[PDB]
Amino acid sequence: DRKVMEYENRIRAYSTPDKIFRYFATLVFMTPEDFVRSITPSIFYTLGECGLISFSDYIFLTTVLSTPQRNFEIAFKMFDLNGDGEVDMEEFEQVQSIIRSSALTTYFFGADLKGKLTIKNFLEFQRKLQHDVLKLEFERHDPVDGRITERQFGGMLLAYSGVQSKKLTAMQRQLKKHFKEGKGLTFQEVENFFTFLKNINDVDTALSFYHMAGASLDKVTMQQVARTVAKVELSDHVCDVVFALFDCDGNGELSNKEFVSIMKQRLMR
Amino acid sequence: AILPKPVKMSFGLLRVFSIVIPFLYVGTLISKNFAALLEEHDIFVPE
Repeated sequence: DRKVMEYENRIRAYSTPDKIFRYFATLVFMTPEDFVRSITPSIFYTLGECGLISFSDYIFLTTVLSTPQRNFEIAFKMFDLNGDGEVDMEEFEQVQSIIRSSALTTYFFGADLKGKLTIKNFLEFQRKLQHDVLKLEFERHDPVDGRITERQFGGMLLAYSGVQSKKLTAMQRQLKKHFKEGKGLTFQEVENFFTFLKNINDVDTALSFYHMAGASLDKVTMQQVARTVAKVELSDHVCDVVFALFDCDGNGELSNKEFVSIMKQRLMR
Repeated sequence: AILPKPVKMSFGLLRVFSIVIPFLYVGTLISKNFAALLEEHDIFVPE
């Protein structure tokens, strides 16, 4: 049943989100499990049933999954009308009618329709939601005691990149033969590395600084920028996997259009 | 009576060989060139 698989891939990779909504809904409403099937080729008990009424909670949680931190804070800026630093569910309803033109609204703002919301709660909301999604993606591939294989991590990277490359697919299926031994990839390596991949537009600054001079990307520079802008630690095994997977011409070091331009273009659309 | 001589041509073996071998080299050259040309893009299939 690979035809339904690849057809859902073609829908989820490029279509408008309303067609994705009417395609992955049964009730018109989604369950959170309908949302998980929409986003994949416990906060479920908190999301409830009153969710994704007119495919606009879909857009909002997509935004939560796809927003760097300074962009997240200025999204909190553009929520707050009067600028008091708080956003109740009432101000979010006022923004939300403009977006369109409730269980999470009762859950995260206030049960008694009373939202007194700091920046820190909104940050916790992002971290819980994205970390639960990242844990689900880490555990779909059945890690060998918290250690996924090299082709599994390469498949996660290619699923995040969203570009139907067959050169990189051949490199992915060669990865097990390139690194003849694989110790595995821990969840903290995956966590730090997708934390780094979340913020590439911010990472793009010193990269273009380096790049319009020259396209020669080593791993110590990437680890310095990762520990700079995200305070994350990239183990050199992850760097070996990335260099073995994405260096197509095999010159040792990456250019923009090999990795970074494609990841940036994924961050655009 | 008996038919005339079966006519031959002006060094047929040599010219057949001299036209089959360089075009064989042009064929293997353009095969390598096409292999590289769509190895550059993602249209190739060696695995």
